[PDB]
Amino acid sequence: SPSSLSASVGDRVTITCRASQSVSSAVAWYQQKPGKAPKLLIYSASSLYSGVPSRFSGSRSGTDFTLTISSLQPEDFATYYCQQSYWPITFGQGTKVE
Amino acid sequence: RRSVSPFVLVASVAVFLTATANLTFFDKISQTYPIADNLGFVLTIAVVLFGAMLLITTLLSSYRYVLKPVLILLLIMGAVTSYFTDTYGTVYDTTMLQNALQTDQAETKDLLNAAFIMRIIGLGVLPSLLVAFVKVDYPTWGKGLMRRLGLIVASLALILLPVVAFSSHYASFFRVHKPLRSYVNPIMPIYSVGKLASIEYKKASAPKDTIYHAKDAVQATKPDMRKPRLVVFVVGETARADHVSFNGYERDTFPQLAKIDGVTNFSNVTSCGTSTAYSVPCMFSYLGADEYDVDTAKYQENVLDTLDRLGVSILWRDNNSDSKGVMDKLPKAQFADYKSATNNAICNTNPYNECRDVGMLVGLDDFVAANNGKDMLIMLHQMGNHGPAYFKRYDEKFAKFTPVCEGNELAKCEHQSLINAYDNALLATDDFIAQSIQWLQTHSNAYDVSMLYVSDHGESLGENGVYLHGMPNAFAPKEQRSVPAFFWTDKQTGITPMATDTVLTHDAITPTLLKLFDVTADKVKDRTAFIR
Amino acid sequence: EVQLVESGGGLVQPGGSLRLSCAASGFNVYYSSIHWVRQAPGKGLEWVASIYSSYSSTSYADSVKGRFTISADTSKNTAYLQMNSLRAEDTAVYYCASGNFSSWWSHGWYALYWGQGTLVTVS
Ligand SMILES: CCCCCCCCCCCCCC(=O)O[C@H](CCCCCCCCCCC)CC(=O)O[C@@H]1[C@@H](NC(=O)C[C@@H](CCCCCCCCCCC)OC(=O)CCCCCCCCCCC)[C@H](OC[C@H]2O[C@H](OP(=O)(O)O)[C@H](NC(=O)C[C@H](O)CCCCCCCCCCC)[C@@H](OC(=O)C[C@H](O)CCCCCCCCCCC)[C@@H]2O)O[C@H](CO[C@]2(C(=O)O)C[C@@H](O[C@]3(C(=O)O)C[C@@H](O)[C@@H](O)[C@@H]([C@H](O)CO)O3)[C@@H](O)[C@@H]([C@H](O)CO)O2)[C@H]1OP(=O)(O)O
Ligand SMILES: CCCCCCCC/C=C\CCCCCCCC(=O)OC[C@H](COP(=O)(O)OCCN)OC(=O)CCCCCCC/C=C\CCCCCCCC
Repeated sequence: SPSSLSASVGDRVTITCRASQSVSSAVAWYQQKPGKAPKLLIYSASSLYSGVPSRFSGSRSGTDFTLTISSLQPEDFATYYCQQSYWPITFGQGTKVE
Repeated sequence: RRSVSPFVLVASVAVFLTATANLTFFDKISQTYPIADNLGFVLTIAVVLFGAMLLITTLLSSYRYVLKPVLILLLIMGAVTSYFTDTYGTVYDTTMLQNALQTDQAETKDLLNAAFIMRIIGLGVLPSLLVAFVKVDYPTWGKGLMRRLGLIVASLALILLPVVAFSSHYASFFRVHKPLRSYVNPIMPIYSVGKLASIEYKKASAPKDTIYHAKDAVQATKPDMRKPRLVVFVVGETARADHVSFNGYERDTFPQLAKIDGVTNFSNVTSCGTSTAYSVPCMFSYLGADEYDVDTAKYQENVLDTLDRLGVSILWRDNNSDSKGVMDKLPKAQFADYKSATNNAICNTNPYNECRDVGMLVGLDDFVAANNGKDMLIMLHQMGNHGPAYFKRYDEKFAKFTPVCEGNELAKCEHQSLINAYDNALLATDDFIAQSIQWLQTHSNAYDVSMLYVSDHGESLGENGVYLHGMPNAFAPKEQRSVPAFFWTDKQTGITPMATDTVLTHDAITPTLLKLFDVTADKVKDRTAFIR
Repeated sequence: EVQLVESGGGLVQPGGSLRLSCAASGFNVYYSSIHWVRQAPGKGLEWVASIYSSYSSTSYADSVKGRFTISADTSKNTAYLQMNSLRAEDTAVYYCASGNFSSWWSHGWYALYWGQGTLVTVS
């Protein structure tokens, strides 16, 4: 089930996912537009994938991994999912911005 | 030609082995992880591989007077393993070496070919002569030991430092990509040799008793108040479940079974393993594929021992290699091999001078007469589609798919030319099965005949580079485990087979054999069987 | 480039069957990685299975275990997910996503590219 946690827009946002397994090297986030396939933005919980000028930075804090967007978002407004572990794979509950 | 230190020769041997003997592993690494996007990981992989090779060479060449023989042995072993891991895409595990040590010279001769001889001469014999024909001086024990540790610490550093610098990458590699660790030579052969030696020691230390499993197995009705039964269980060598006509195939490789009424073929049968020595005991053991252990297969009670004890006389007519440890607790007079012309009366019908399978039906009437009145289980072993010589398992009468791959190397013949020979050998197997069915039918007036066929493993014919069976049970391709299964019985015996779409494995053989003679054993009763 | 596209949607009845396809174009060959992720209408993504065609290693997500079975045709560069005994909850949009490439000191192995998705409606 989806959840509109931040729902702020126009400032930095922070969305957290709880990783039951640490696996800090197998945590990634996805930007699913409302009708299209999800993107890959931010992988390994600390690195960046091509397609964004460091807007989404991402970081880690103990067992909890969070997403940070620095600049304003005139284009975005999609849903983000935390992804814990690679074998097997579990996704989070999702987030929405407005 | 100045005297070279032993350590530089050891380093050169390690470099040569990591360069030439790991072609398949390097190709797999460069194809799974592209060199254009994983430069650091592949470089560290090469460095750690060289470090492991150097460590192995330094540890087994610690002494001075054995340096050269050990180097010669390592070079020859590496070349001989690398040829087979390259052309045929096979790995070396404990089961693979067990198969290697249970071979006969006739089978080995087919693998021998000019290209293999040239490759060893070039890779493990020419370097052998280069190493053996140079002068080496051994310094004092103190400086020699100092340089030996220096090399040991250098190899350990080259192994560990890339691991630490690439901790996450190597953790993922060792967690997910385990099978590539089996493609490296000659380290994997050494580990397999050690594991096999440990297994052999445990087997020798093991007792010589029988661990019973069917003590409660009792025959429902004896062969005095009913028509005695007679089952010809045709153990099959290499065959693929998707290459038979019934389960879908463009060509017609089984035409002689379509005209025989009562033949039922199950579309999904997965064998116990990818090798005959690992699969044949698993067919007849009361333990399923999840519990069966090859190391103790012969010590455990098999369905054959139960059938013989209950009063059903059994016969085995070997054709491929050996009973593989299943026909051992029964008298030697019952196991009669048919590999040589001393027993097989139908031979020399081909230029290859091979003894076929149809000759194994010459003389069964004598055994039937000698066992007139009691149940019999005349089990027949097949040569099947045994490679790498598919063109030698059939007569010219079945030379129907042209052209055929007459060459001794699979990598040179085109895929279609190999498919044709494989399907021709399948046609020969079809003819043997049909003749067995007719021989069963000619005894219908005095026995309740039945026939069951199942192959021990599948085959690889070029998919993803694999070309022969022998891959480990953990990650073998599905083509090495999909086997055909046929069951035919007379329409009056009242034996109702399962549906053709039922999902069965090699664990269904023992319950079927027990159900054929109406034997119920609680160890295996709650298992799916080929018949109701 | 990568052009993973999906096919084999359409209407199915409960207790029926279906069989999808993926892995078009060359991309990173075909073998290794490539997964299956589904999305119920108005719900978050849920992982289904992960084929590793080469080593015959697969996985399932419990709720989709015992009915799903993944095949792999490397010759044609296409992955198949066989579905049996569907129920009402099985309706969703299904994607397939590979994973590869680590650059330097960065790792990877994530479900990176996807497809347009094929609707699988049960009724
Ligand atoms: C001479 C000096 C040598 C120095 C050695 C240095 C290494 C030090 C080791 C430290 C260990 C730290 C552990 C840790 O800190 O953690 C680890 C951390 C990972 C970091 C790695 C450490 C960093 C090292 C970096 C430096 C080196 C690179 C996590 C992990 O490693 O993963 C864990 C694994 N741990 C290891 O492997 C230790 C393993 C470490 C592994 C890494 C080693 C890398 C190679 C080192 C090379 C060094 C150069 C030489 O150490 C070993 O011994 C390996 C020794 C190799 C040296 C031999 C050299 C050869 C020449 C010898 C000459 C003298 C382990 O897997 C289990 C087995 O895997 C293989 O078995 P196989 O044989 O393949 O079948 C291993 N076979 C090997 O390794 C051998 C090796 O590969 C081949 C040789 C390679 C040679 C090197 C090539 C060089 C190329 C390199 C290229 C880079 C075997 O190892 C053993 O025991 C072997 C034992 O010695 C026997 C010894 C017998 C004696 C004979 C010796 C002969 C000597 C004679 C000589 C003449 C091990 O027991 O358990 C789970 C997963 O398993 C489960 C699970 O629990 O989930 C269980 C099971 O599932 C079941 C179940 O049964 O339960 C099955 C069913 O029933 C089913 O039902 C399911 C389920 O239910 C489904 O229905 O369940 C299983 O099937 C699996 C499946 O995948 C799931 O499907 O899942 C993992 O936990 P997890 O992932 O963390 O969660
Ligand atoms: C003198 C020239 C050679 C110089 C080098 C000397 C060292 C090696 C000398 C002998 C090596 C010759 C290879 C003989 C292997 C024969 C067995 C074989 O490949 O077939 C097994 C089996 C057949 O299936 P089953 O029905 O179970 O067979 C059982 C009855 N045959 O086939 C396979 O598993 C596929 C084989 C693919 C090719 C691999 C060949 C065997 C492995 C390499 C050689 C043996 C190990 C070499 C040293 C390893 C480390 C000590």
